[PDB]
Amino acid sequence: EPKKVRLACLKYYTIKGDTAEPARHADRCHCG
Amino acid sequence: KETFKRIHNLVTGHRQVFKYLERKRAKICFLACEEKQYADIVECLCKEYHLCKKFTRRTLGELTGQVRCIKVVPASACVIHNFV
Amino acid sequence: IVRRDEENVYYSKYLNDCIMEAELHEFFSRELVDAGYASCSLCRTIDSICVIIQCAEPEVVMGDNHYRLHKIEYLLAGRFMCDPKNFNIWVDKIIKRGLSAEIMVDNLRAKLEEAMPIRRAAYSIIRTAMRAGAAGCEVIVAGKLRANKFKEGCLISTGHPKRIFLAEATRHIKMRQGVIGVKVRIYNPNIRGAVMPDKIEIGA
Amino acid sequence: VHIPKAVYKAVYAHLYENASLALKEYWRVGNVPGITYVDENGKLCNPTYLHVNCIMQSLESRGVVKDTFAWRHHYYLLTEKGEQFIRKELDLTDDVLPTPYSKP
Amino acid sequence: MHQKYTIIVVGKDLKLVERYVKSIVKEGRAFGISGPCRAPVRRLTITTRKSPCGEGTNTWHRFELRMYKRTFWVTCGGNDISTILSKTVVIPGIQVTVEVEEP
Amino acid sequence: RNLGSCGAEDLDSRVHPSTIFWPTEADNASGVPMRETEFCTHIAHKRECRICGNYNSVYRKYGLFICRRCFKENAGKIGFVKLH
Ligand SMILES: [Zn+2]
Repeated sequence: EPKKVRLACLKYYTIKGDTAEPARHADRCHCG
Repeated sequence: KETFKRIHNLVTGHRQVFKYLERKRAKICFLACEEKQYADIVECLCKEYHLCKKFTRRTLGELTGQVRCIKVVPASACVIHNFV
Repeated sequence: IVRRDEENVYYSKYLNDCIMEAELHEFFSRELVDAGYASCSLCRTIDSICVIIQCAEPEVVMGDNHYRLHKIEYLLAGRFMCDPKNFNIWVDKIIKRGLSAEIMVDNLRAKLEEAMPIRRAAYSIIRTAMRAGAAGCEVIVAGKLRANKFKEGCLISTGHPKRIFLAEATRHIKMRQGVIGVKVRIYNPNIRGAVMPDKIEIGA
Repeated sequence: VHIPKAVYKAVYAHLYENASLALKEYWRVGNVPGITYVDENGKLCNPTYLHVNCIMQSLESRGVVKDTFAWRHHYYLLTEKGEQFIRKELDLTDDVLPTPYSKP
Repeated sequence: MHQKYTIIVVGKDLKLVERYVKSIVKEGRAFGISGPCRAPVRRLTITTRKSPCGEGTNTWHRFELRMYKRTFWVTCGGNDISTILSKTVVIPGIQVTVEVEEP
Repeated sequence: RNLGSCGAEDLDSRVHPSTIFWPTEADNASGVPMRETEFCTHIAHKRECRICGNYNSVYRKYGLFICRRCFKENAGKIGFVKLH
């Protein structure tokens, strides 16, 4: 029964809309 | 307003607009809101890449299929990926 | 001299089509009751089956330009996986309705469910048959009301002639208190101009 | 439960074009040999029995079609209300009419 | 032209299956169609208890279904595919009396 | 677990990929491959009367697949006749 957190605007890995990205070990969307 | 209903038969949400604004899969953009960090993100991402702003945030809830008929819900979005 | 596994296809091909039909009889009974369906058949065509039916009210089965019949036509196709269009149902009509057990039993069942009691319906049915040229009928109604029978004239109930002359039918009625088992039997000794045994004549 | 929209549209279209769905009583794992759908799969992929069974149940419960069961085969048939509702989901116009009306 | 065609008649009822051949041979009066081989009857058999619950004296139903069949391979190529259709039309229409033609 | 496995020396003991010999009877369901992992992984024939969904007392002779009890009701139409 895992829980969830309110979504925040963290995907912005930059400092001025520089789209840096399109976390322990590696992982990709889905399982591959 | 008229044929848009044909299209819905498009996306809404930050997690699904970004995922279609970039990679140039999008179409047209219509901003809104509450916080700049959600206004000057896309707009700046609109600065790179179409970019438009619709007068009201509610009609998006209306134009889109976020209702059941009676309970329109606001929802800013800017990705017309389908555009069939 | 001959191989016994070649003709097995022809033998097995004829048996499958027999069952392919009984399902049709069941389905029609569950659906085209409104037109009082009686019986069906089959005729494997080059690319389809020429099923013909017999229903007292032909008009009810078909619709506007047979529209609902066309509707049914496609349905069967998918169920049996045959090409549509090639399907070609045919519709027939029964003349002496007072000589068939099934239409009478269905009408009687409907009447019973019209709040009218057993006696009036049974006597209406027997009158309808006798006025339609029948030696005799017999109406039996069993359920939560025992068995209350009604009969008019002479019937046979034993021997080979029974299966060909006597025609019987049965139904079930779902009434609030329970189930009303109802059946009917009619004995026509002039069917298809067949001479009943031990029936003789001498002349001058 | 998470039934794809492509399946919804495929079933609606198949129903209206044929006016008749001849379905088998089943509740285990297996796809339907008839209706079909494509989702960037490269080859039209058939639907699953659970999905179509739930969809049919919802539709009939809503009064769009009626059914007989016979033995081992749900036979369905869409009513006038059926033609009046599918055309909306397929996004059709009232002029169009089911195929069977065209001399089967 | 010539195809070494075959005629096969399969059915259950002895009455029609015997009357239909008479019409066929009439139609083949001049095309040389001749006697048919009558195969041994395939008497399928099934037995079952008469009681759904198995009470009382053990009794048994005995139903059987026969499969009469006849073959008119006589035509062979003696007739043309043109009138092989003619062979298949002038014949009466019996509701159930399956038939098939092969070379 | 898609990035794991056992020792190679053990892999030699893998069951022969030769298809299993225990199929399921289909009288006429397309053969296609969470709870889905084991909803009905166990594989076994399910021959049953094609009239009543009952798996008990079914004749397989001549490819009928009819319950013995439900046989009497429809035998008259199916063609079987009671003589001798
Ligand atoms: Zn059964």
